[PDB]
Amino acid sequence: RGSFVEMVDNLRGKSGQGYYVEMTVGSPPQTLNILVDTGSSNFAVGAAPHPFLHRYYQRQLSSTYRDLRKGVYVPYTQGKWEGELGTDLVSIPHGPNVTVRANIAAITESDKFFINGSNWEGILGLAYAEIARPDDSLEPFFDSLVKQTHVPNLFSLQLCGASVGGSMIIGGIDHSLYTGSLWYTPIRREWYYEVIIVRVEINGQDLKMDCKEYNYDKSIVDSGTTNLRLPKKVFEAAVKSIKAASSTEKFPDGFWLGEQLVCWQAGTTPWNIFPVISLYLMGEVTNQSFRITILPQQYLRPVEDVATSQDDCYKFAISQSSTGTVMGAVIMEGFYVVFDRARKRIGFAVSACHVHDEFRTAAVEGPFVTLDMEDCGYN
Ligand SMILES: C[C@H]1SC(N)=N[C@](C)(c2cc(NC(=O)c3cnc(OCF)cn3)ccc2F)[C@H]1F
Repeated sequence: RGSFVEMVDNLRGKSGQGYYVEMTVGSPPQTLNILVDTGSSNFAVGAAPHPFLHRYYQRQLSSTYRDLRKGVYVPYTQGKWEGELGTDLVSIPHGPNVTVRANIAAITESDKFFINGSNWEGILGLAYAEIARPDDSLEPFFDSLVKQTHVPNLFSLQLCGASVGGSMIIGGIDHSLYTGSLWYTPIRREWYYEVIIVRVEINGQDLKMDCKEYNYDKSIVDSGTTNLRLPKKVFEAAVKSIKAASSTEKFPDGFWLGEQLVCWQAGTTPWNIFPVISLYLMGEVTNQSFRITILPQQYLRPVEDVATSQDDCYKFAISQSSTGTVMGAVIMEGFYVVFDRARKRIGFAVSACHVHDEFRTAAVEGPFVTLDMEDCGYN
């Protein structure tokens, strides 16, 4: 129940292009690389020869393909996909030894969806039915997986920060992927992986904001987002505090707003000048919280694709949000994250693969006594 050597290192990717798992669709099996995405609920795959695609789902080749005779148009704030809904046989070669009949959205037109130069051709939406397109009757993949097999209602993600990697442990926890203890936060509601942030610290210095701001209008765990995204006010106070803590060196305003990169000579990054960032999360027990702490090496992420610079260039990967807090790859790269769906909870433990230096490490610590944690949730 605690060692899944088969599924260790089943995630690949490129920096800033996300984390993908190999998947097969149809009979005979068609291999596809699929973005692992805890911030959506559709299993959506390229099904037409978009020029950026390495491969695509060819329904005509699958004898087990069934048509639901229903389309879906999915817009985002920037970009879209449109698909045809059907079902087919789906398996995960480096996952559990099973085959599932799952909903597939066959992507027939898209815009700013696929990444030019990326090595994935679809998205595996791991969140719940409530946010599935077009509605909650379109059963997400993981629900079908759990319903149809004896795979436990749990998956865990170790996201390791040009090549990235890690593990998606399907049906369990691999103890070699973390150090110390897992600490669990409740899933507030089963739509996104919603959580409640209870306290925020920059280098141990509390932001002293009304904790309702931290979760305005929600906080989510999202492997499909690069940044730690913060509500506008929280971002402002956080940046003011990060500025103060790092005032040893001055940086342009546009860097903090993600409008410019900032570059240093190779190996000459002042990591120690930048603060740690701590998020206190609601614990399992009344008045009990725990704290997750990330490093500058999580939120100041390298931009390798700069043709106009011979130096080491970085993006400030904490940005403002109007959809609430998004604990993206910036958070998740620090931690082994257990999506304990059976128990409506998310476990955090320090990642065995997280990027750190000789002085500071990412941390998961508790218990702490935090009162009025329920007031932090926005209604
Ligand atoms: C608005 C988005 S947010 C979300 N969770 N999921 C959706 C389906 C979505 C996500 C993405 N992700 C990425 O490209 C990406 C890149 N780098 C990452 O980490 C560092 F490597 C993580 N993810 C691409 C297209 C998408 F459509 C959309 F809903």
